[PDB]
Amino acid sequence: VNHGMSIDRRHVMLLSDLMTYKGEVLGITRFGLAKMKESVLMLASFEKTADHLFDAAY
Amino acid sequence: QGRFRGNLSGKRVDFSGRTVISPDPNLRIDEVAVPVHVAKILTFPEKVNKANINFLRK
Amino acid sequence: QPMIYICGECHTENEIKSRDPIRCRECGYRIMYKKRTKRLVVFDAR
Amino acid sequence: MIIPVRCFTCGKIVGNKWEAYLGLLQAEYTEGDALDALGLKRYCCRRMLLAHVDLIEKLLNYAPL
Amino acid sequence: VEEKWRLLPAFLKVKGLVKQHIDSFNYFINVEIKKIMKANEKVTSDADPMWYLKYLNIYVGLPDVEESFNVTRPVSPHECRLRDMTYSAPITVDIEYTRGSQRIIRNALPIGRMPIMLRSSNCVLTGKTPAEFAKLNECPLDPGGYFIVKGVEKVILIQEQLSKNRIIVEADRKGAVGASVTSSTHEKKSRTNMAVKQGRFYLRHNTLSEDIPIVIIFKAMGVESDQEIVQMIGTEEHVMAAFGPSLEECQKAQIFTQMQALKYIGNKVRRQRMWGGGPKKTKIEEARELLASTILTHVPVKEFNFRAKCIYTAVMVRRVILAQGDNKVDDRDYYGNKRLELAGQLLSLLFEDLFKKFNSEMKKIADQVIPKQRAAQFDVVKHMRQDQITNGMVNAISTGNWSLKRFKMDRQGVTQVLSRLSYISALGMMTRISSQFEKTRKVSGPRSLQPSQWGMLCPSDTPEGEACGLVKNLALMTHITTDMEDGPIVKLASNLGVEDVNLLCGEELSYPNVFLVFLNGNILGVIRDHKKLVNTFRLMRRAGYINEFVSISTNLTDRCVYISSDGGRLCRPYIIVKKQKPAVTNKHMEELAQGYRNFEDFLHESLVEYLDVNEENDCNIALYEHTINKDTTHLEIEPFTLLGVCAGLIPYPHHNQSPRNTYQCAMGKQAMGTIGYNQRNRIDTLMYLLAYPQKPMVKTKTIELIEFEKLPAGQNATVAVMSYSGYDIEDALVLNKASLDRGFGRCLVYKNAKCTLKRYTNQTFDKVMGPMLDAATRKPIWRHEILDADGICSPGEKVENKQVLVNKSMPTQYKDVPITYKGATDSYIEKVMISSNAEDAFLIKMLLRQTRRPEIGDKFSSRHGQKGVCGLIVPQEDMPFCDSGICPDIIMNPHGFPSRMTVGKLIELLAGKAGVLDGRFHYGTAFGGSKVKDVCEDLVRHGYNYLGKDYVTSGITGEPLEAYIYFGPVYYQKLKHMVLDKMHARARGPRAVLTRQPTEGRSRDGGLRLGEMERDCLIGYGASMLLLERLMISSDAFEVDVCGQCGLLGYSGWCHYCKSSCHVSSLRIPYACKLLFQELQSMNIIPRLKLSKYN
Amino acid sequence: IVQDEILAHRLGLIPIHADPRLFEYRNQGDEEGTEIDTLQFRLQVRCTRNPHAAKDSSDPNELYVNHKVYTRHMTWIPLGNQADLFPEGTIRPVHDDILIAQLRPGQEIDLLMHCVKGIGKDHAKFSPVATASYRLLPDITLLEPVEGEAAEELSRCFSPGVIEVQEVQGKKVARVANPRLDTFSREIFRNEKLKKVVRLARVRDHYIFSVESTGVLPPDVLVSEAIKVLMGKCRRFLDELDAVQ
Amino acid sequence: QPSLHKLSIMAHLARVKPHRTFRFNECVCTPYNADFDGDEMNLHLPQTEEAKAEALVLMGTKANLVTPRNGEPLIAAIQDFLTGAYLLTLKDTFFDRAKACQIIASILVGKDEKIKVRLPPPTILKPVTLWTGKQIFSVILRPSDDNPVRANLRTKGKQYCGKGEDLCANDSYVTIQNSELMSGSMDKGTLGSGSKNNIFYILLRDWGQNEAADAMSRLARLAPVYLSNRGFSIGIGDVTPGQGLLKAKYELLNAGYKKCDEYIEALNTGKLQQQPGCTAEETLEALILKELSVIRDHAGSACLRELDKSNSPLTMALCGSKGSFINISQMIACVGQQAISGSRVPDGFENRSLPHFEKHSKLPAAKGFVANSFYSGLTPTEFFFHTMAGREGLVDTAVKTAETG
RNA sequence: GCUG
Ligand SMILES: [Mg+2]
Ligand SMILES: [Zn+2]
Ligand SMILES: [Zn+2]
Repeated sequence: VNHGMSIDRRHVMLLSDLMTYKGEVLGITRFGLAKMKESVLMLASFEKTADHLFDAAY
Repeated sequence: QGRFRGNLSGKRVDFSGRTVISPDPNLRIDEVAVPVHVAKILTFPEKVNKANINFLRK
Repeated sequence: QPMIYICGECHTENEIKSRDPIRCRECGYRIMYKKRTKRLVVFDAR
Repeated sequence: MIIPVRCFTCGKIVGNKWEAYLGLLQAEYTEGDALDALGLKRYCCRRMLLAHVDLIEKLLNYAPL
Repeated sequence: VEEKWRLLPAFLKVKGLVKQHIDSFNYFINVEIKKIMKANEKVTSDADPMWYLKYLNIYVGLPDVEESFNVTRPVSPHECRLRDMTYSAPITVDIEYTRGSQRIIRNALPIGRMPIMLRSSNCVLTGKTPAEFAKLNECPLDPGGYFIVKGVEKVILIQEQLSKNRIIVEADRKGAVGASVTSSTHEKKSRTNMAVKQGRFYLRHNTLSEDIPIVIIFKAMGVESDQEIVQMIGTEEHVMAAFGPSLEECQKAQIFTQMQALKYIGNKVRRQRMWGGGPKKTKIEEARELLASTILTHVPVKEFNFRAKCIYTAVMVRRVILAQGDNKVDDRDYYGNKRLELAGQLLSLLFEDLFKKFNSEMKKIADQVIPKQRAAQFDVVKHMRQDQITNGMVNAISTGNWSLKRFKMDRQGVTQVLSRLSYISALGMMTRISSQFEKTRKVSGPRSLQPSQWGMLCPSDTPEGEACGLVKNLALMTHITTDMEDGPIVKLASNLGVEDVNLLCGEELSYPNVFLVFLNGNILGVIRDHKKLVNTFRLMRRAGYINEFVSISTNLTDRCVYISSDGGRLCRPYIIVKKQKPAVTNKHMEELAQGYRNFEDFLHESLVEYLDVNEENDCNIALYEHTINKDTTHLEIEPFTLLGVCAGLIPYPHHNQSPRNTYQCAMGKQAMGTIGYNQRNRIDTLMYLLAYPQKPMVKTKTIELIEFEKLPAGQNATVAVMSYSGYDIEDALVLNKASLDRGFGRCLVYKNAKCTLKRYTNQTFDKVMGPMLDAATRKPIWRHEILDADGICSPGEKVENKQVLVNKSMPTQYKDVPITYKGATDSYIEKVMISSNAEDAFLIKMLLRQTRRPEIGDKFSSRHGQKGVCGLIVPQEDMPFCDSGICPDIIMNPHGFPSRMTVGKLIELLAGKAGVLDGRFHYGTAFGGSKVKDVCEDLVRHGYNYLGKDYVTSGITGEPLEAYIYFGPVYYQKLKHMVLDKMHARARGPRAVLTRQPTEGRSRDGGLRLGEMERDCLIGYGASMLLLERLMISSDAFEVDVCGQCGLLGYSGWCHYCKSSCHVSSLRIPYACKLLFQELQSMNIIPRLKLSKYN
Repeated sequence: IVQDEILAHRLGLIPIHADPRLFEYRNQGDEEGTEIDTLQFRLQVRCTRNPHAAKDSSDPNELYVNHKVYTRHMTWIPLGNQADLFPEGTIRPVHDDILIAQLRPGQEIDLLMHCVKGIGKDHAKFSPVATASYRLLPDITLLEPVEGEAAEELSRCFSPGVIEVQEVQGKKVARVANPRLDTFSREIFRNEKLKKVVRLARVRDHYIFSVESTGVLPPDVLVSEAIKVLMGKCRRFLDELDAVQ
Repeated sequence: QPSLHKLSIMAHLARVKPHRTFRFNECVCTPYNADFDGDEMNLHLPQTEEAKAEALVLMGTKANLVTPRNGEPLIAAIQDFLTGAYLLTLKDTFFDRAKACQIIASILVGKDEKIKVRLPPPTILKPVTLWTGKQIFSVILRPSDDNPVRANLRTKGKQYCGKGEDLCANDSYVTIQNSELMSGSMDKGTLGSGSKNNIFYILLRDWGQNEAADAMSRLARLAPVYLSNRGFSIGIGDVTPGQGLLKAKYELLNAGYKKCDEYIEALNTGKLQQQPGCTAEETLEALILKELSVIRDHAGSACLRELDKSNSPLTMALCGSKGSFINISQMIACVGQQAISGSRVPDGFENRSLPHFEKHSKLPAAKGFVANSFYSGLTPTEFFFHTMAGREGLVDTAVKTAETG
């Protein structure tokens, strides 16, 4: 609201509630995706495609 | 350009066209005017089904 | 069916047969331009 | 490259006037007065002679001849 | 002084504009090449000590091309463009090699061919009258400054770099202020840095494996004794205290003498070469070699004396410490610290590497053959190869990659192809500057407009997009300086009272009165009176005793006075005001025009002076005579010169919002207009020419200087600004059909098709075979209709899609490989040129002409940054008409002006309407121009409303419109982008072999990419089926056989792995995934698949 | 040097003095044409150096013969009985001075042109009037009598002959003499005092029509033809109504 | 192609036309963020019956007339559609039977051909028989007597005087009863995007997607026909400062310049009072910036008052079709202090923004205040300061697009 | 490199 840019709270009530539902606040970075998702190709389609595919073969 | 983003998440697609866009106030909001040239190249597969038989033959 | 080419500087018609170096007599130019078509061409004035 | 035969907006023939306009300018006639003598009263017609750049003469210097 | 404007044409006849490119190559071909040859003169062989190969004089000759074994005839720039040859001249050098045992001197031995920029001193075009140009087929109004390499004209873009020889105080990522001086000499260019990584000062260099504490470096240099080091750096409590931690570090170690520090530095020198280096260079000796040629090389040791290197090192240390306190780091965005390098410097660096590579290769050949092959003499002249130098430069110009490993220089994008969209596009490209930092995405860095750029770089001319501030354009009156000798500046300074620095202990440098003198980065001494050196040096320059471009500047905060004759520094001419009165004096201004004086006379009479950005910091320029004060030092020659070539073409730029002016600069380059008087003769890949070009009604002073009017790019159009139809909403324009029919906007697009028939080493040569007649018809087949008997098409004949322009057969015996026209619309062959390339290979070039009338979807711009597509074409009868009977050619929506704030366009309609009626061309020059009040009076005399609003009636209804409509003539330029060339549609077409997905190019039949952002929107819509159809069925759907037990793909119902067909089952998968599973399996990542029946 | 497509467009724009009513519209296709539906004009010009010329020869006209192609060069080729129906010189390009192209020695233009009847709606080349426009008649009225130096400024505000100042008693007074000449620049509104003393209006039902022909046919004939074309459009629809009922 | 929200892909029905160019209605151009300044867009044809149905039911324009972010309408009137409607619905617009019939006639095309038009009884009836524009606009909402839509809205328009809900002086309170505008003129608030007080929104919410879409199509036919025949144009006279603004600006500029001088002396010779958070050289800059802002605001108010009720720039600002009063003030009165990062232009040279001013000058105009208007023209130093501020915006947009993506 |  500081930048104009009105938005529903129900969008932010979802983004916050995703971001903090597994114990601790999991920021949406490359690193927070590993602690949010279990499936590999969803992580592998995101950043670090090399390590996420080898580590899930290990 | 890599396979994960270039060839899997986003793929080149058939049955598509790109042209410059111009105004038409006489068209309903749900309609787009398509050039007759692009219309001739782009095709939709229609199965003969007893209601389109006469129309398809023409 | 003779092939006659006109040079860029001399502007003299030169007959060059196949597999002949493109040099023009009366000058040393190596650029030669083919002559205009004899065939009638139709243009819509529109 | 060469003077347009007809004015773009009005449609008056302005091809005939180019040779006279150049001659009037060669004499003491002013550009506004020269256009007035040719009879180009409307502004649309006047700009065609006033704004025309004659490149045919310059281009021909490089033509085969 | 009404004619203070007259000085801009006069400075421009000699310097300015595209000259900054030409005078630069001229210095390289006439002065720099010989300096490089003296530096790498003398090649000596290890195998024989006696053998020596010095170079005595190098000359670069006239450009000539020899098409025979020994003809050596002269060549012309046009012929090279047509035959795809390189315009270049021979580099001939004089040598005195050892030979058998004598000292044979050879005069004039060719070492290779040098590319030659057009209009350069060595170029044939220089000194030629316009009539002479016609025989050479070159346009007289051609900028020059470009190289014809392999038939493509290439421009080396100017590059902005931080100045060399000057210490730069800059924060590291850690916030740790450091320092870095790049030493550029004629022998070695190296980077020496200083760093405080733990609160203690270390010097870093690439030849040293580890950072060396500075006190050890000082002791190695020879300033043994801590007091002398401390006295040199500072005697203030803070400076000494902060250098206190650094003193302990040497004290903790046992270094206390030169030898014990030199040995310590040696144990750290990287000794990379252990092979072919013989035996030599002890560790102490290697250090005395590094400290004397590698560290701070610009400062020169006389006889292994570092007295000079040590003081300079102390100045660097003091500058880090004062900066570390207040955090006053030097700005790297100030144009004073940045020097622009043009062609000469880039070519000299490339040549320096190629000459050292040619010399090295000759030594390696000599060392190998002199001691082994025979008593028969080794003559270098026979083994010398022309190719190494010629091929090297050409490749760097042809492909813009400056990969010089010796200097660790790896820059790509140095050269670009000259743009021939228009005359303005070519002139703008010559004045184009490329930034050093190119990956920066911080808004407030290089991308910002810096006040230092005033008068040097155009404020509004910049590409909008990935490089908003990365690419900059030079202003009209700017001179980039070239290197000068410096013998006189050193002498004037000593006689002017500058005491030597060797004769003083360092304590002086910290007194408040003493100031240090630096010339191009080397200390020339210490002077107590700054003002007398500065005001005497300026007086001497005005009398002409010292060069005009030498600049004296003084920084009070750091007590130093800087004299710069380096070169690469931007300089702008300014009138000198002494005692509140300008020095031009009116009478001198008349004399320039009459002919008694030229610009140089004004410079040496003290009337005019050149000021660089550093000198400007010390001056108080006044833009106008009325603004003159007591403090004002100079006066600007002309205010409008602040804008550049593209910016000038805009009428009344000052009356518009600034973003709009930036857009016009980009659009002007893309406009379709006359290119040159030789445009018809040229056979370029793409040429767009307006059929009937017209000069602009509202001109600017810059248009006159650039000679835009001689070859214009647009047409003046009567425009009514009104809302009509509703087909002109978001930037659309309405055009009358009759004006398009009468010829408005008619353009010609010329494309070039090139075929080369080659002769192989096998002696088998491609051939052109004649048209294949169908006998029954006694006529050629449709595909071969246009071909003449020879097999090449004939000028004047229409070509349809799929017709064969040249029937060419290539030996596998011959398999036809035809050149076939592939144009969605017919084109007419205009010229077919047959020629031989550098290696004779029968190059054939065809020019195809297509004429396109303006059509809905074409782009037209107004010269005020407003670009619109043609929404509707209306018949003349439907267009509104004024009483005179003028109906508008173009109707423009009034809504564009309020948000855009383009008041200048509104002024331009009024000025043009007044000018056409008067018969006069009004001027809309920046910061000046015709006032609205004067123009309105002219309209009233001619019977028109002063405001220019006219009473119109409606063509559709026949009744008067309620509001008066502004009606006037405005210049409109048709932009190159056209809907005919931008329309692409693909159904089922060619699929790439690797992924089986569609192609990526309209030319290749293309196919559009539904990318991740489009895919994300479809996921939001919730459409599962649409995503599957678009991304699998209509892209790459495929069936694979998978085994149930293993999980591994099989073939034809079998698995070569668990050789039991029973478990194989079919699956549907995007084919790309099959490639991913295969590449995974090959790399050892096994993507095992479990298959379940649908239920 | 001129491109054939550009040269074709220039030739289409040039006007022909042939009377349209005599000829008939060509059917779709039917390129060959007939004596009734078409006129054929042949232009053949070759530029040659003047054999007897001055040494300087700075002027192209002295140096070259046929340097400029003009519309006078075009020559009518009669088809069938057209030659008898049209006496020599009836069918010719109207202007006679339009510059089609410019040539240099050794350059030749040879071409044949077919002329067909057309309406302006299809292309502007077929339009018969340089401009046709109508203006309602101006009726300036002075609401209050204006006398003195004010008359001189009121005369200046309007067009040159519309306002005449007469000294009735040795004192200047303003009257409107020729309102038709008024160009409606509306400069009276700039002067504050005179804005309220005059009313600028146009009589709605009086239209002054100006027609300038391209020379193809006399202007009086063109206006008569236009009225007949409107009469034809109404008749075509009336015939359709008869067929429907 | 630069897809940033859900609305960048939208389905459309396809109707083949001879001209080559993808032509759409201009109401749907703000979802695409698409101007017509050379833009190109992509078309995809679904090849399955299941994909065709999902595109029509889910991705169709009629089903997606509201943004998912707030629920505000995104498909709505823009530019000339908005101005034709504001001009038609003004109190002065009065029409005779023939002019009324022609404007209403434009609606009868594309499925309106089979509807019998209802002409409302004329608002004026005895000295002369005349209708009102508000009456003609109301036919867009209910074209025929058998249309069932009876739309109702009661909302403050922009320009509302603050008092008399429907008897405002400016005629800026909108009341629509039974699909009949009884008061007010249509502006961006009632006909444009971003508002839930839109008529098209009330039509979507209460009568359905089809009724809203039919009305929007009717406006795109009626609004252009009135404006083309009425005539709307801008000229130099529209942006020319009058005598009242000219005398006022001189007084405002001198007063602000002298007050700034007083503070600059107070920082130097005497003592400057400091805000508790602020410090010296920051209190002076912030307080000077407020005074410079006052000069531009007061000059703007004078410019708006002098402007006639017929300026094309004012009409576009009074409705929200294009522009703002800051844009009009900058063109006619005074462009303001150019601000880089919220502060006056920084010193590129040492202690000086440019070499054309004295060192250590904190005076307004040496730090980016441009007194001149766009119409008067910018002096060379003023032009450079304005370009610097303008480039900051251009660089910001290019960098921002990459970060958001 | 430029358009989008
Ligand atoms: Mg756009
Ligand atoms: Zn020749
Ligand atoms: Zn298996």
